[PDB]
Amino acid sequence: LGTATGFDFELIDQAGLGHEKLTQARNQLLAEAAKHPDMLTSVRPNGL
Amino acid sequence: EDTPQFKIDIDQEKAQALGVSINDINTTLGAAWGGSYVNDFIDRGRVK
Amino acid sequence: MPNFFIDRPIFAWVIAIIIMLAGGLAILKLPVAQYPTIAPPAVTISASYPGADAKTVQDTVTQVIEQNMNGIDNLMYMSSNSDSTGTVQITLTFESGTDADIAQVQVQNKLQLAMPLLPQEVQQQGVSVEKSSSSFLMVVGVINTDGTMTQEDISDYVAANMKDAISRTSGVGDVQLFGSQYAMRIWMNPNELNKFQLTPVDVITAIKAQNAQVAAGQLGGTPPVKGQQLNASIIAQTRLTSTEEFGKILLKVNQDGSRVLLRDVAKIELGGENYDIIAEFNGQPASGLGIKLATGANALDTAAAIRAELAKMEPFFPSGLKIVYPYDTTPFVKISIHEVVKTLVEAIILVFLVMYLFLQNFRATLIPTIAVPVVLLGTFAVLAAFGFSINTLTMFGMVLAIGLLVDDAIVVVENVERVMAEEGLPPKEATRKSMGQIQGALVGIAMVLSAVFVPMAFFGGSTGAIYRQFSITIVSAMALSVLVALILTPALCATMLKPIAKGDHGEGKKGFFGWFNRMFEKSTHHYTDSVGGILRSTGRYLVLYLIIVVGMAYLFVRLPSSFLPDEDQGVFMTMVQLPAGATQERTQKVLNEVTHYYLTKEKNNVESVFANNGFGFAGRGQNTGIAFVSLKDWADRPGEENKVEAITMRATRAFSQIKDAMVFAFNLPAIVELGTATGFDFELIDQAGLGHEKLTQARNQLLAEAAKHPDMLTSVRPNGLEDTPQFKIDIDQEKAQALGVSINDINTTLGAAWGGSYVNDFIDRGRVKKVYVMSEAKYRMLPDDIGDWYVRAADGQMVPFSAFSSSRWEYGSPRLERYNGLPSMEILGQAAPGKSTGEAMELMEQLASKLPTGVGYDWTGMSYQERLSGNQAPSLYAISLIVVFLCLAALYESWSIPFSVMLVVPLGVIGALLAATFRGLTNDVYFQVGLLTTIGLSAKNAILIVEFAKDLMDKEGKGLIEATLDAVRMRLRPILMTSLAFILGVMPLVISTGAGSGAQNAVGTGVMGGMVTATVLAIFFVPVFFVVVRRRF
Amino acid sequence: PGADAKTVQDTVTQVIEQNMNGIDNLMYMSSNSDSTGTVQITLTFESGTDADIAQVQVQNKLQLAMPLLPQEVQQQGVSVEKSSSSFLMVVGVINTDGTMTQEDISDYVAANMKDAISRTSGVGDVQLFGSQYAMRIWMNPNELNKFQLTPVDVITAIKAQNAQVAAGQLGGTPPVKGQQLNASIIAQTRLT
Amino acid sequence: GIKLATGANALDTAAAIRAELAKMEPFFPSGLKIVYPYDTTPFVKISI
Amino acid sequence: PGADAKTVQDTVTQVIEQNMNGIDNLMYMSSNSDSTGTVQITLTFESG
Amino acid sequence: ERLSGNQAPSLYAISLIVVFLCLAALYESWSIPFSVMLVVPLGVIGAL
Amino acid sequence: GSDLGKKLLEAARAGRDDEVRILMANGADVNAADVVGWTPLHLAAYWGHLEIVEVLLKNGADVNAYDTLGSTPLHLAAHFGHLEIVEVLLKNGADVNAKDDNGITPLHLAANRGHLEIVEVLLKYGADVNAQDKFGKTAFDISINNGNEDLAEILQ
Repeated sequence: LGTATGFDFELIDQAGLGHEKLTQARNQLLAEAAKHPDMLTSVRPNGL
Repeated sequence: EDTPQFKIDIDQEKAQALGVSINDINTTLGAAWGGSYVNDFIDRGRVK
Repeated sequence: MPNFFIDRPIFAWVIAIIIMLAGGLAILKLPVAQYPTIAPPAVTISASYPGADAKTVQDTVTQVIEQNMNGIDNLMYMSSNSDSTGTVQITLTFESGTDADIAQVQVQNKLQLAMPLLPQEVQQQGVSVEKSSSSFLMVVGVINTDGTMTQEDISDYVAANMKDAISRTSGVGDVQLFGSQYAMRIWMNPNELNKFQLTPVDVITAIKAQNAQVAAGQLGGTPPVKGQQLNASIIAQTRLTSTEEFGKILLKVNQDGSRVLLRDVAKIELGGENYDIIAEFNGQPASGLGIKLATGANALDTAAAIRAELAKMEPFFPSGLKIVYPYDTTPFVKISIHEVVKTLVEAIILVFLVMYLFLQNFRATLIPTIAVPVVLLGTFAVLAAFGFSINTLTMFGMVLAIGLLVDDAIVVVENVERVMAEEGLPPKEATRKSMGQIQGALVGIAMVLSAVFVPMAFFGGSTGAIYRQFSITIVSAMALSVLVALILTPALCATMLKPIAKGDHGEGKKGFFGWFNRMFEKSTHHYTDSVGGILRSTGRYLVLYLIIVVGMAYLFVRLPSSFLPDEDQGVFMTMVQLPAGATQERTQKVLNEVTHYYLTKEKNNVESVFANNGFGFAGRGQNTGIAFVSLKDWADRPGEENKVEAITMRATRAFSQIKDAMVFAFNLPAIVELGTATGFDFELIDQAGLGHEKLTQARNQLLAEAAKHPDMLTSVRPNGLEDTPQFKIDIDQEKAQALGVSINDINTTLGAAWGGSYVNDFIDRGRVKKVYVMSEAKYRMLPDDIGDWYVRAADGQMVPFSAFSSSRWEYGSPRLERYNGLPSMEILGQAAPGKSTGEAMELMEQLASKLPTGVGYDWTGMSYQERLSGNQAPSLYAISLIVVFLCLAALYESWSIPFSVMLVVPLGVIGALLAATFRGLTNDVYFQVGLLTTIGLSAKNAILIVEFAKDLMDKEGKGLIEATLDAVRMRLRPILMTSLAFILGVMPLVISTGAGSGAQNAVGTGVMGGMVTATVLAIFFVPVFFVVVRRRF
Repeated sequence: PGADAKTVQDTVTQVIEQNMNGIDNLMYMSSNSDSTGTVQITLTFESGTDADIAQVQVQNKLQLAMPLLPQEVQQQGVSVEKSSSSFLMVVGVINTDGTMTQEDISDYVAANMKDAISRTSGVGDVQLFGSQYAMRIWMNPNELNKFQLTPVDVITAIKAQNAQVAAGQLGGTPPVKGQQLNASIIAQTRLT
Repeated sequence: GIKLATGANALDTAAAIRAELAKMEPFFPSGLKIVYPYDTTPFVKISI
Repeated sequence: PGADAKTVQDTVTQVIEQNMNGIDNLMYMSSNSDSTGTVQITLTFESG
Repeated sequence: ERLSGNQAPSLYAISLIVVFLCLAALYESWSIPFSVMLVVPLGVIGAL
Repeated sequence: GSDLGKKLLEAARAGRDDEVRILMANGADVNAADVVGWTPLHLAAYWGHLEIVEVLLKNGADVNAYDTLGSTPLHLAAHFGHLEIVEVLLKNGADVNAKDDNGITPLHLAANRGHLEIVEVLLKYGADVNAQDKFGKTAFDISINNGNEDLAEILQ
C-alpha cells in the first residue's frame, strides 16, 4: 500500500555526471526541501 | 550467393620446427584480421 | 417440454441432426491413444561423468544440483541416485495438475544457475532436463542380419540416417536412440607412450590443438581502406573429419627429425561413445528408436506414418540391415476400438430383436435405433469438448453406458405402446400421456445417476485420473440419453408408431408371435399372483434381504482387489542379475542361455528376444541384463497354456536352475508406470548424517524384523544394489613432489587411460561427434597393469605409476539413492495374501519406529498417493448417497419413500460379487465402474416402479397393495426387455479370450452377474421395499 | 567475495542491466550494488503479470549475461526469485542445553532444515539468520614468508589435494576376452 | 526468515512449512528447539 | 564467432533443429546460418 | 493464403446447413427452408 | 567354487551368525574366496563380526589368508578398529608383522586410523614398530604427520 502519505522519489544521472555530482545534486535538492515544511515532511535519502 | 574464401593453412610441423606456439599463431591471426574482444572498460559510467 | 417436441418433430430432428454433426466432427478430430496420462508430472534431470564412481558423482554433482532445486513450484518430492558408470538421475515429482512445461522449465532454470558449480568434465558433457514418460507408442528395432556391421555401426546409421526422419514424422512427439552415434576413439598404448616419453596429457593437448576451430576474420573488413575492391572471409583451421587425419596428428618431433605420430602410440577408430551396453536381437547386433506419441496425436495414424516413413527409408539401407517392430501398442488400440465398435453394433441388433419379440411392429423398433446413435455420437462431442481422448478407459465407459442408453429408448417407446394397448389412444395422445407418466422420473433418474458417477471423478492422483475417464464418459452418455428421451423419441413416437386397439395384447395373433403374447400375458398374471402372495408375508423377505446384504458384505472383503487386470500384451521381460564383480562377458553367457531357451522350448509362441547386457531396474553394471521377449499373435498361441502367465511360470522355473545368476521373468503391468495395488514403496532416510554403512545396517535390521511377520509382509526387499569390492589407490604427495611429478599429470593420466576422457568434437560426414581418449582394454583390466603407465617428471624422466602409489581393496557402493535431499534406501514389498496395503504399511512404520536414532522414513510412489488420497472413498460415496436421497425426496415429495428405492442397491451388487469370485476375477476399476452402472440401472427400474405405484395411489386413490401390484405389472415387460437385450449384449466380453481380453472380462462378468441378480431379485424385492416403508411411514 | 560497491556495479550489475530488455509488462527496474559484494536487481511488473513467465523471461535474458560475469560471481551462484519483499514469518532455532553455540545452531539449520524449506512450494525465499559452515583456512603471512610460500601456493595445493577424482574401472568396458574382475577404481576423494 | 512466493497463499504455506519442520524435530540434537518469533499468518486466522 | 556458415550449420543449427520435434501447434520452422557465425531459428505456431 | 482457399468451401457448405436447419426448427417445416435456400444463387451471382 | 562357499561369503559379510552356524554344520568352505581374494574371515574381519570370526577360526579358517594385494584379516581388523577381532586373530596366530604388497602392516593401518588400543595390543603381541612401508614410513611417521601425539608417545 505504501506508508500512508509517503511519497517515493528517484533522482537520476541522465548524463554521465558521476556518483559524486549526483550526490551534490541530491544535497542541493534536500536543502531546498527543508525550506518548505508547510508542504514537505520527513524528506530523506534511502541510501548510505 | 556463394562467396569466395581465403583459406590460410598453418604448418604445425614447421611451427614446432621453428618453436612457435600454435596458440599465439592462432591468436595473432585471429586478433589481427578478425578482431578480439578482450574485456570491458567504463566510458563515462557505462560498461563498454 | 416433451409436449413441445411432440408438436414440433422437425425442431427435434434438427437437434438430433446438430448433435450427430458435432459428434461426427469430434470423431474425425479426437486423439486416439491407449490410455490417457495418469501418472503425475515428473521431470528427470540426468548427467554423466565418464570414468567416475557413484561417490564422486554424488559429492560433485547430485548434491550440488539437489542443493539448488529450490523455489520450483508444486513439488511433491525429489529423489536421486548416483552410480558407478558415472550416471546421475534426479527425479522431481510434481503435484498432479502441474503444467509439466512450467514444471520442466522451472527445474531447468535452477539447474542452469547451478551449472557453474559442477565439475568441468560434467559441464563439458551436459545435463538434460526431461519430462518423465514410460509411455512409448512403439519401439522400432534395427538389426543387421548378415554380420557386416556391429551394434555401434547400426546405431550410427540409425542416428545419421533414420532418427530425424522419424522425429519429423507426423504425430511423433519424441524419439530416443538405443545406442550412440560414432565417436572418435583413441585407444592408447602405454608401451609406446613411454618409448617416446609421452603421457595421456600430451595426447590430449595435441588433440585440443590440432583438432580446433580457429576464428580468423576477413579480407577487407569494415573499417576498410577506401578503394578496397574485395571483401572475403579468412578460413583458418576447422575440425578434423577422418580417422586418417587423427592418426596423422603430430605429438613429438625428435632429436632425430623423425615424427612420433598419434598413430604410433594409439589405435584410432570410430566406435561407440560407451561400450557399457551390449544389445542383441536374436543373437544379432541391434539398435532401435523408442517413439513416444505426441500430445493430441492419434496413435493409429502416427504408427502408420512411422511405418510409411520407414518404407521410403528402406531403398537406402546398406546391405544386411532390417527393421523390426518388437513393441507396438497400436494393435491393442486397434483391437480395442474394433471390439468396442463391435459391441456397440451387436447392442443395437439386440434391442432390435428384443423390441420386435415383444412389441412386434417395425415402427417401434426404429425409435431406439435412431436414438442410441444420436446419444453415442453426441457423447463423443462432449468428450472432445472436455478435452478427452479416445482411449481404452473412455471406450469401455462407452460400453458401461449402453445399458443406461438402451434402457432410455426401451422405457419411453414401450410405455407409449402399453398406454395404447391398454387405453386405445392415438399415437400422439398416447405418447403425450406416456411422457406425462415418466417425464419427472426420467429427469429424476438423471440427477440420481449424477450423484453416483460424478463423485467418482473427484478422487485424487493416479486413481482419480482413471476414474475421471469413466465418470465423464458415463455421465455424458446418460445426460444426452435423457435429453434425447425428452426431446427426440417423444417426437419420433408420436410420428412413427402405428395405433393399437384398446385391449389388443396381441393374443389373437397366430404362429410364434401369438403364442408368445398369450404365454407372456399368462406370465404377467403368474407374476402378479406371485408378488401378491409375497406381499402377504413381508417378514421372511426382510430376513432374506439381510441374508443378501450380509452375503455381499462377506464377498466384498474376500474378493481380492487390484486396480487394473494384466493382459497378455504380446510382450514380457526377464531380469538377469549376477554377483558383485561379475563381468560383462559372464552376463552375456547367461543372456545367451536365456535367449537360446526361448528360441528352442518356446519356438511355438516366441517371435524374438532382445538381450541388453548392462542394464536393469535395480541398477546398471557389467553384471546385469534384461532380455525383452516379443510373442506371435494371440490367434497363433491357442489356449491359456501359451498365455504370458503360462510362459513366464515355465521360464522362471527353468532359470532357477542357473548357477551364480538370479534369473526370472514376468508380465508387463496393465498401465505401464503404476506398480501393484497390493504394493508399498518405502524410503528409509539418513536424517542426522549417519553415513552409508550406518543406513545399510538400519536397513538390514528393518529387513530382518520385516521377515519376522510373514503373515503380514511379503516380498520385502531393497531396491538398490549392494556394496562391492573396489580398488582404492592412494597417491603419495610426498613421493610425487620429490620426484618432480605433478599430481594433475598423475590424476589425468589415470583418469583418461582407465576411465576415458572426452576431449572435443570432430565432424564425421557432416555430423558433429565426440572424441574420446582411453587405454586399450589390454592395459586397463587388472591392478597389475597400473605399473605400466608412466608419467613424466619435471626433469623429463618417466616415473612408473607404481613408484608413487599404493593400493588396497575396500567395499563401496555402486549405486547411492537419495530422497528429498538426504541419503536414502528404497524398500519394496506388498501385503501378505489376504492383508490390505494400509496394514502392511502400519507395521512397516512401527518396525521402523524401533530403528536406530538418526534413521527416518517416508512413503513415496503409489504409497505416497494412497496415504494422501486413499481415505476419500467413504467420504465421497457418503456425499453421493446423501444427494441421491435428497433427490428422490424431491422427486416423490416424501422424506421416507427414497428408502424404498435406495434399498435396491445390494441387489445388483451381490451377483456381481458372486460372478467375480466364481470366475476368479478381482475388485478392480472395470469391476467397480460396472458395479456403479449395475446399481444405476437397477436403481432406474426401482425409481420407475415406485413412481408408477405412488402415482396410482396419489391420483387414482388406489390402495397400497393394489397400486403396487399394478405398478409391478406395467413395468414388467420394459424391465425384462432391457435386461435380456443388455445381458446378451455384454455376453461376448465374458466369453472373450485372446486379444486384450482381461479388460473385456472385467467389465463383462460383473455387469452380467450383477444384472442377473439385479433383474431377478428387484422385481420381487422392490414391491416389498415399497410396502414396508409406506406402512412404517 | 571482497568487491566494493563499484567493482560489483561495473563488473556485474550493469552487465546484467543492459541485458534486461524486451520483457513483457515490466514497469521499472532498480538495483543496489554494495560493498559487502552483493547485487540485487528488482524487476517489477504490472498487476496481473504471470509471475512464472515473468521469471522465465528475466532468467532468459540473464543467462545471456552469465558468461560475462566474473568466475568468482558465478561459483557463488546467481539467484532469481519471485517473492514478496516482506517476511511472511521468522522461524527461530535455539538450544536450551547450550550444548551448541550460535555458530553451531546456524550450521545445523543450514545443513539439516533449510533446503527442505527452500524446496517447499509457496516459499519464495529463505534467509538463514546465520551461516552454514565452511572449512576455514586462516593464513598467517609471518609463516607464509618464513617458508617462501604465498596464498597462491596454498589455493593450488588445496585444489590439488582436496580432489574428488574420477579414475575408471578394472575390467571396464570394452573389456578383454576372458575378463575376471569388474571393480571401480577409487583414487582421491574430498576431505572431510 | 521466510518470504512468501508471488501469489501463493500465506495461510496454506505457513501450514506446509510447519508440516515440513515437524518431520525434522524428531532428529534434533540434544536441547535444540524451534521458536516462533515473527509470524504474520495467525492474525489472518484470528481476525477472520 | 568466426565460423563459416557450413561449420555453424553442422555444429549448431542442425543440433538445435533436430530437437525442435514434437512441440504443440508448430506450423513450420525456418532457420539460417551465416558466415559471421550467427544462427536464427524461427518456429511459427498455429494462430490461437 | 493456400489455407484460406483450402478451407473456404467447407465454410460455405456448413453455413448453408446451419441456416437451413435454423429455418426448419423455427418454422417447423422442411418446405419453407428449401424454398428459401434456393434464393442463394440469386444473391451469389450478383456478388460474383 | 560352491553353492555353499558363496552362501558363507555372503553370510560372513552380512553377519548372519545362525546362517554361519548352519553353514558350518554342513562343511561349507572356510577357504572360499570372493572375486578379490577375500575369504569369509576377511569379510568378517573387515565388517566387524566377532562371533563369526571365532566360529570360522574354530572351523579351520585360515587366520593368515591374504588377498589379491596382500591384506590379512588382521590388516582389515587393525585398520577398521575391531579391537576384539584383533585380539582373537592374534591369539589364533595372526601374523602381527604381516606386510601387504605395499609393505603396509596392521601397525601402520592402526597407527594411521589412530586406534591406540589396537596399536598397543599389536605392540603387545610384538608389532615391529620400526617396520617401514613402500615409502619408508613407520607407524611413528604416520603418527607425527596425522598430528597424533598420544600415539607418537606410545610408539615412543
